Amino acid sequence: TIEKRYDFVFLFDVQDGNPNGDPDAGNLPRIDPQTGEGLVTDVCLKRKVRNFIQMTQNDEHHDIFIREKGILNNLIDEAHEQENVKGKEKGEKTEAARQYMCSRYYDIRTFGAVMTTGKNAGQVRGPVQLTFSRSIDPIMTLEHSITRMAVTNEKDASETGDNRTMGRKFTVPYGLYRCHGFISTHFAKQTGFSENDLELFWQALVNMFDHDHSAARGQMNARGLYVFEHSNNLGDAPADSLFKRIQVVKKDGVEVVRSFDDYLVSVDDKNLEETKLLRKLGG
Amino acid sequence: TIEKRYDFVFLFDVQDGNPNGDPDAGNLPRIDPQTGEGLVTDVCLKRKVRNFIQMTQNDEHHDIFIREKGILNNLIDEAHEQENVKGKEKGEKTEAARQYMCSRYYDIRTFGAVMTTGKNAGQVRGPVQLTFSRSIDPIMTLEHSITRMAVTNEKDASETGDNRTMGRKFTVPYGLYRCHGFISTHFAKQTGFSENDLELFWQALVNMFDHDHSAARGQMNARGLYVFEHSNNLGDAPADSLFKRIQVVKKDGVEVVRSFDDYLVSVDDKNLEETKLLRKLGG
Amino acid sequence: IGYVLGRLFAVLEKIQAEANPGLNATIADRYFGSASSTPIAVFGTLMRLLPHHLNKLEFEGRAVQLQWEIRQILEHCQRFPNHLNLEQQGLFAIGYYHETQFLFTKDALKNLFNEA
Amino acid sequence: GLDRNRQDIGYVLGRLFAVLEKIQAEANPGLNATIADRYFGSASSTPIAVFGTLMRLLPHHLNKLEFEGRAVQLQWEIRQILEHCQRFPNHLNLEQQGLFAIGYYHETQFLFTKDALKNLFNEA
Amino acid sequence: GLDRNRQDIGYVLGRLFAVLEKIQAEANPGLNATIADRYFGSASSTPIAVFGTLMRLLPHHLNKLEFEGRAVQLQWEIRQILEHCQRFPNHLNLEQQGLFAIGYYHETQFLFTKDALKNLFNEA
Amino acid sequence: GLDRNRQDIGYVLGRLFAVLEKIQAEANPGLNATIADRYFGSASSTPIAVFGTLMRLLPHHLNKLEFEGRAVQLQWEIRQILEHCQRFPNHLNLEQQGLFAIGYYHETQFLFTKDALKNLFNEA
RNA sequence: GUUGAAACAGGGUCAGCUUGCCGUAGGUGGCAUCGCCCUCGUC
DNA sequence: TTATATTAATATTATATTTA
Repeated sequence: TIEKRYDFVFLFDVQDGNPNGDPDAGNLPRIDPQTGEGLVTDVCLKRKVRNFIQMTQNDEHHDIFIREKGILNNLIDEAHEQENVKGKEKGEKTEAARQYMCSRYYDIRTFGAVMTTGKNAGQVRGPVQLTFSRSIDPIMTLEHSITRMAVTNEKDASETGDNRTMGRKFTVPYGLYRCHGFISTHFAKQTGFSENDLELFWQALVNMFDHDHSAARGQMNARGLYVFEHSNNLGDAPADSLFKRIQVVKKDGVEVVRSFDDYLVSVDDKNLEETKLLRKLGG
Repeated sequence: TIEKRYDFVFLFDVQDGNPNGDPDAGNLPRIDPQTGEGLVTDVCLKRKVRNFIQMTQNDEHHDIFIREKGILNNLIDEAHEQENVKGKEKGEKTEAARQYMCSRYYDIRTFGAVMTTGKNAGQVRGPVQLTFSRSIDPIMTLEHSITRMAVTNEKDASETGDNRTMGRKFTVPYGLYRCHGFISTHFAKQTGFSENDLELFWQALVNMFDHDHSAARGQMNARGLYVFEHSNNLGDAPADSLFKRIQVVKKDGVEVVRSFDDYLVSVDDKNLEETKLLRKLGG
Repeated sequence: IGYVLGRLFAVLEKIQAEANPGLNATIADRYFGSASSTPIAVFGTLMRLLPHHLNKLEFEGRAVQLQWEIRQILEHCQRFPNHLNLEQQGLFAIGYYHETQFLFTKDALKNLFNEA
Repeated sequence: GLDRNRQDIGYVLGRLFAVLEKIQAEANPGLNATIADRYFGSASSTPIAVFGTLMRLLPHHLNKLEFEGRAVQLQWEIRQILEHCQRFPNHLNLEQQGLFAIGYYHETQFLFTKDALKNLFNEA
Repeated sequence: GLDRNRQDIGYVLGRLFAVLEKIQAEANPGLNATIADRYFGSASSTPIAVFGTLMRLLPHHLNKLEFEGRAVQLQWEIRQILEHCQRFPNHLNLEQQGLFAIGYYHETQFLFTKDALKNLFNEA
Repeated sequence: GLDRNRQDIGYVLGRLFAVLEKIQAEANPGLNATIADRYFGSASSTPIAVFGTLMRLLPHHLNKLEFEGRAVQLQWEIRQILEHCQRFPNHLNLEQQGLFAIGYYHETQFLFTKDALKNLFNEA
């Protein structure tokens, strides 16, 4: 497990694409409406970190609690087919199952997982908690209407031969989403989330967009990962008094941004060294 | 499947024509609003690739999800008439159909396909992921009003002494669109997108504009295809730090661009030689 | 500002379901979760789908009628709100069902249109 | 239900697009793809994209208007709208995103309310 | 709703085209194809194309103006506009693309507001 | 709004034509067809065509100027303009095409701004 | 001043734990600004 | 479950700055 508590600011941008479509809103990117600023669910970045770990690790102790044919109760019931089939006395059977699901699944060891579901595998909080990613500036979701020269089931096929299903491609012409995240040590103790799993997570945060590309994402990058590693298991400083050190603003004279070169990411590591490290992992 | 993660800057210009008709929400060349920079949807270039492969391969294992007569669920329910007729147990039946139409459709191997439509046949992540091609400099769309010596409909307004239907031919006087694209080996594992499929894709990006010509789009060319072949399945370096290598600017004193000779495509392969191969395929 | 946007969503989805009879993702199934609770997130984009849906209505007069009533609906709307209070997402739902059973009334839209 | 003096750039552009399509749909009422059907998607989001071309395209509709005074009627309210539009915004704000649709349908109502434009013009 | 000192080349050219068509439409009010109907499409996009020819064409409209002082009225505001136009831009920027239509209708309003030009001229 | 040192041959010729017509319209203010009305069309496009004849025609206007010092006033700025005109271009470039109209109306403003020419002359 | 009195809802308890909106799709295909018009009549 | 056909549509404004 980790013995420091981390608070990271993960600035990641989208250049021409849908960082996180709101299923509630067609697929147009999640947006803080009353401020227009974009949003990328914590589960979205946790997903791309999951995809990254499923991509790179390819080994047990770093599984992902996983992709489509991922009936989660199947994995959970795999936990109950272990050393704790009977020997763990239903009360703490779920706790031994938690320890397992944490051992095997880096998803569970790192983020949590609601695995109370099948042969109940407990309820892991997850040391790593990304927040929602609110873009620094209002994403100007472009909603590029596109075309397809093909249709789907011959019920929407044209009354003439000209099949087409134009459809819509929402893109953020640029948004520098800013995801605050918290590696909580107290729950790293619960899941066994180690500094190895944490370095995996930092690699995952930096490289989670180089690999999770879509026609939807267009181009997303990890514009910076400033990790505040506290000395204590506790917090040396309040988390937001740290996150205000990573002040990301649109630069001097940009009406609204179109690239990371339109944002100044001023990092204020001036006095945090009270007892505490700031490591600029990503930027 | 491919084993090296390609990230390519695909610069393509339009000498005088409508690069990507336009938003369909409008039809003047797809622009980025703020910058006025033209956009060409990733799906537009993907269609140029699709048309190139469709004309070139004319082959099984390279079909396309074709043009007008392109009811996609026809081609998907065709996938449920193979070795996986039904014996593939709906869970993995969709995966077997997905593998079948990866193998069969170069389209799907190369670019994904939302095949979860007919007899649901999985979704393909599309190893090759072009992004929205955005022109280096604001495309100065000319919007040439043209005429027709012939009215289309025998409407009320097909009047006595002349049948004319003025109409408008939007055209980019010149614009060097830049298409960052990403070829992910992890998602080429899921389609069988092969090194030969990828050589076909490069041949497509280079030669696909010489074949998809039109009155609307005018003359449009592949001005550069600078691929970065990462040494490994993962990212040898963050994609954008590689796309910054292919820095495209207007030349010294050209206020406005008229041709590729108005664009310094500065390319520095200085330190990518670490483990990247800058394969300048297209220029 | 919640009820009239519920009506707006009802007419929008009626127009879509009138344009595409068999839809797999009506703008309900696709935009409702955020048109009910977050109208600027959606109704700024539902109503770009709207001209196309009206275009696709096989009876262009029906398109005119439905566009007329969405004009009437939206005349009560001065701005899509950033977020709909819990009070009004109930209105949105009530407004949605009110307007959608108004549209699926015998001649209600044809009548209301004809008295203008 | 039309704030003719709203000054909300989304709302004034929606009004402007409503009158633009009113003119197009009075220029030739039998029209396959009105500018709602072909331009609205970006007029609501990228007003600079179309609204330039929408007004290449506007004087020709004003010509095609059969009732030559009706052209003055509609052009006058285009000007009334455009007093409130100091610039076609590059990208319509999200508030303004929705207010464009608001404006389209508010001004479309104002145009299809019987005497409103012909009246309101005569008080100018 | 007219920023007479906007300096936005699109907006000043729109104003200039508005007064140019005002003169043409006061030169001969009965006019099949005003310069809006024949020139606006490029005046809004390619000001060098027309605006040269628009001012071959302008002194002749100023002559055809029945009220010889009205010609001075309108020529004066052409000059007022053209102080803000250091050059007819080759291609109007997209911002300027839209601002040309803005200028056309802003200045057209300013011309069709009753006393505005005759007043504003008399403060010069 | 006048770049007296622009050196853009279209702009300096526009300025030159503006002062030429200023002199003609001060020579005899009651004038049916000023050189704008008869020469501008080519002065803006074919400066060699007219601008030769415009200056056959110029000293006679300077004579007809009632205020004999006003003739010096205007001739001086003709010379100020023509320092920037190394040659009347055969055909005005298209950029220069538009800049001629720019110059006409810039210099026309400069002449019809009250004290400008009489002042600016007195700093020479 | 002989006649319903007195009277607690208390004390307190994270709704949590977490979950890609997705995979992706040409705006197309194309359309003459045209047909034509003394700068004149003359000093 | 139902329902499923076109509203509105006729002119704003319009008279000279500068000139030692």
